[PDB]
Amino acid sequence: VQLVQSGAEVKRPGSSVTVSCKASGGSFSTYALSWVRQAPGRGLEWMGGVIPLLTITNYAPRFQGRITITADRSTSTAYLELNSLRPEDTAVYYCAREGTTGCGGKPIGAFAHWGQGTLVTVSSASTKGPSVFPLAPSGTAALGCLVKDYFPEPVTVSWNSGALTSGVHTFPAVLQSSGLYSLSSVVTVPSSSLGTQTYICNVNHKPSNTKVDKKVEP
Amino acid sequence: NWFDITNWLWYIKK
Amino acid sequence: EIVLTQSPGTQSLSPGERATLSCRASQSVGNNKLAWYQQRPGQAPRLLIYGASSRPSGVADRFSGSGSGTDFTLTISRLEPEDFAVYYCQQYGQSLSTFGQGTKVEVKRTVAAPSVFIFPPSDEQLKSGTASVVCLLNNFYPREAKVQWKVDNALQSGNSQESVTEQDSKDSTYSLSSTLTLSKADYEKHKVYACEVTHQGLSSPVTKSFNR
Ligand SMILES: [Cl-]
Ligand SMILES: [N+]
Repeated sequence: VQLVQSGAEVKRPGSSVTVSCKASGGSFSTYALSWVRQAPGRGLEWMGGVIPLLTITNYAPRFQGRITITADRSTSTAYLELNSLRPEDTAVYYCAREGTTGCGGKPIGAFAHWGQGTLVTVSSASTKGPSVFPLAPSGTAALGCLVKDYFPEPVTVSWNSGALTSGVHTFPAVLQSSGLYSLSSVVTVPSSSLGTQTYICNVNHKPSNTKVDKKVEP
Repeated sequence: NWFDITNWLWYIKK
Repeated sequence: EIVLTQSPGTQSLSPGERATLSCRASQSVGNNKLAWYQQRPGQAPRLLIYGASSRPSGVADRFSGSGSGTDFTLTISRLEPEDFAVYYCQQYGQSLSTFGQGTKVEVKRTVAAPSVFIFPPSDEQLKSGTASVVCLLNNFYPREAKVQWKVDNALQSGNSQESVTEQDSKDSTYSLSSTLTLSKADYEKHKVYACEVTHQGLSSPVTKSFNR
């Protein structure tokens, strides 16, 4: 059993989102499919589920009136619709199917099979590429790059095209009062290497096609 | 309990 | 609604040690329908235990579940490096399924004071009308740390944000980055930019500062 979800979505406040989950392997109609979400830095929350063959849904009271879960037996696809979106709905949405025990397909209720998750970002912001600024170094020196004011997630950062990993810390983004993100990436290195060695932060923001190789020098 | 329904469905479909 | 309490929320343990994680329910869980999941940063959750004590064939036999009614336990007989993660309990004994808030099992190591660095705004950013000052707190343990920004010795509020790395897989430390953001016009009104750091490893707060 493999569950494959639709890609990340940016949605305006008050809009509705549909997330899909296509199952391949095993049987689809006779096993319970649930949706679980996880807000950034927070816990798992069960939202609801469906049993396709019987068309029996079961929604958490918290979402009853805002959610619809449907199943299409012809495509082994389940759908989550969540309405009246608010910033608090920003989360990774996972589909989760119950497991089985033995070789007879007896269901276990608990979620053995998970999709890769779908990030839904609820925001009024427009796609924006970051500015990349050096954090210049003053036995051990610190230096880095500040990746400021981008949308949406994500940004990746390497050093020296992946050759430098020891001592690197790339921090989680913060969401600024503009609704744009900022992140920093730093590395500590020997003070003696600042004369000899070149340090380049490779920033990649695919949505804006911002690809900067920023040389950080004293 | 909704979480018990598929076990019943499995049992009756054998 | 059944409330599942996972206390403590964090356990700091050494590789090789035993771990016992508690899940207490506000009401009896129907037919001991209690599951445990592991979740590592950036990954989907993974089922370890279902029906309080049943283990799926693929799952390491160092994981075991026990308990019934309102009182459940996940036992890890000997922590391997990959076992340092977050563990969630879940009840599915009634139509409204709930999860616990999770317990993070993290690596215990010796107290390490942060190395503190302050970075003025780049000439490049200042050309643009904004000034970001960055404070790095590097390679500290435990995770609890406090950063206060001071500008000409005035404590700042509402103009900084911070974030923390996951525990380092090699040295079991954390790092923290904080950004103070001002307009260039406001940045040019002040001389002394300081970040003041508090941590268990420091007998008194450490200040790094520069004069604009
Ligand atoms: Cl395992
Ligand atoms: N409704």
